[PDB]
Amino acid sequence: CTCVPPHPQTAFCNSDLVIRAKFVGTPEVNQTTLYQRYEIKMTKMYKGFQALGDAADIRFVYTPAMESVCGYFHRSHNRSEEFLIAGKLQDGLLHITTCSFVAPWNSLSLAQRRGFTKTYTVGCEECTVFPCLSIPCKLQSGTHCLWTDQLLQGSEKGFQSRHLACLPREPGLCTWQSLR
Repeated sequence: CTCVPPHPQTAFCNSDLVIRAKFVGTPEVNQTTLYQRYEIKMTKMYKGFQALGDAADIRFVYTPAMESVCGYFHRSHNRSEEFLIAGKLQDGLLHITTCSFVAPWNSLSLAQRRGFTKTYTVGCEECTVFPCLSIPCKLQSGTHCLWTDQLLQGSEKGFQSRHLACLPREPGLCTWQSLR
């Protein structure tokens, strides 16, 4: 697996569904697809809600069964804990990979919780979080925020990842702005 974890805002923008849920059993491997399936109890829906209403089932999430092909392998302290899951719909099922934003709700900063519930949506239209994985890294557009935190050891806990969003500032220009 060589996928690069996305910024929380990109995770939000690219996902079909964003929910909170408990993981409520051990995963079962499907022998035919070699997809692993996890049962969850959903508690809230923050994206997709408008399209599904209160009729929202969502009981299973799917992921490759091998680590080599980017499978999500669940690792929680509290077996009872709620997780933000940001997932894609494929062939009718909700899918995650190891590069999905999946994390204990209680582990998110207040800024990130605001992002997932209110604000990230503001940026999906115009702005893009652009990667900066190695030294010579370039900003190539006014509509881009450069994710320089990607150079840090723990980049998901970086200032940009954890407290900022890439939003319109002026016509044709996006900037990292404080969520709080």
